[PDB]
Amino acid sequence: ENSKLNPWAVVGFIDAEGSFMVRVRKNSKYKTGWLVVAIFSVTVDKKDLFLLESLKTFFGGLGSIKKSGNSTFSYRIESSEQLTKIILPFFDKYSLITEALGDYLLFKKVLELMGTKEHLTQRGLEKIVSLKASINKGLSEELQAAFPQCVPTPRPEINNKNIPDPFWLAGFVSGDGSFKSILKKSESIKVGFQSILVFQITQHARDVKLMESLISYLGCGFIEKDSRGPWLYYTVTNFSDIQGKIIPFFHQYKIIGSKYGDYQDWCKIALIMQNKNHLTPEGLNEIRALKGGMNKG
DNA sequence: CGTACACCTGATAATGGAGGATACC
DNA sequence: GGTATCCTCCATTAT
DNA sequence: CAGGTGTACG
Ligand SMILES: [Mg+2]
Ligand SMILES: [Mg+2]
Ligand SMILES: [Mg+2]
Repeated sequence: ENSKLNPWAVVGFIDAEGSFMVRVRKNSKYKTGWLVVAIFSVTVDKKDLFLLESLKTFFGGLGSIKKSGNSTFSYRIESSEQLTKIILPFFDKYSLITEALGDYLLFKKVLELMGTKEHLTQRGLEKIVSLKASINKGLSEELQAAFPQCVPTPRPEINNKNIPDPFWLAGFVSGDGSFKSILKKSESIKVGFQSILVFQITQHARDVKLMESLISYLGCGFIEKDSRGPWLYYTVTNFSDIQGKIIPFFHQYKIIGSKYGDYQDWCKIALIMQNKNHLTPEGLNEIRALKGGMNKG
């Protein structure tokens, strides 16, 4: 387990796992008829709770860490004042690079409006609803019916987004990457199974450009599409690239969260493979046991 | 024998919401 | 009253 | 996120 936090790592992690949300709830007690709330949220498996704790401390002890689902916890900041004072200045200096950036810049604009209390104003609210419409899944049915006049504000959409620091990658992969160990059944290998190591990152196709630039950035790998939908894998299967490129990279720029343990086990598997012990029965069982302990606690 | 890119599919916690209660001015 | 935050729970799909 | 397979190639 690893919870040392660096700004760029946090940004990578938030690009992987965070959400910038705007809620506009109907409620007769508010003059406009609507309550406007802005929320910054990161949800993880409960095995990474310690990571949410380091994140809270990273952001000045602000926010709340709460049970989200069956085996997950949420870290959330929902105080307008608090979002403006620390969250915005952080992400203005250390900018997101995925499509999450677009949600961020919209979310930032609603906060600018909330800062001058324009959300408590009919025209202010309409402008916020226009913003909400281009954030995440956009307008609810109830909001669309309540403001059927409103033109979504254009989704900003950046240009060549280029990996800003090695720690960014560290954080990003700590969220949406994986270090895979496979045992493939083989008829040519004496021992009956091929030990294969795979480094992989998964992301929605809308971030194809970023995904493609990982091939230059790391000097290896390739992209594939999931035939079942819009979802891309950056993948390294070449064991020379794993040892010469990926393993050294994440030895310097460290995985955060419980996935650090997994990278460490994956490395041990790579050592057994380096020494060629994976083609003996004992080395194969060593990998099976390292393989089964992985992603646990 | 052994490896590696192209292709395949399962699991489930995230992704991104929601509703009700209460604090605060 | 008006407004701002806390607290608990969830269905579909990006991991 | 994660576990596999088919098969060309040295
Ligand atoms: Mg993600
Ligand atoms: Mg994750
Ligand atoms: Mg998951």
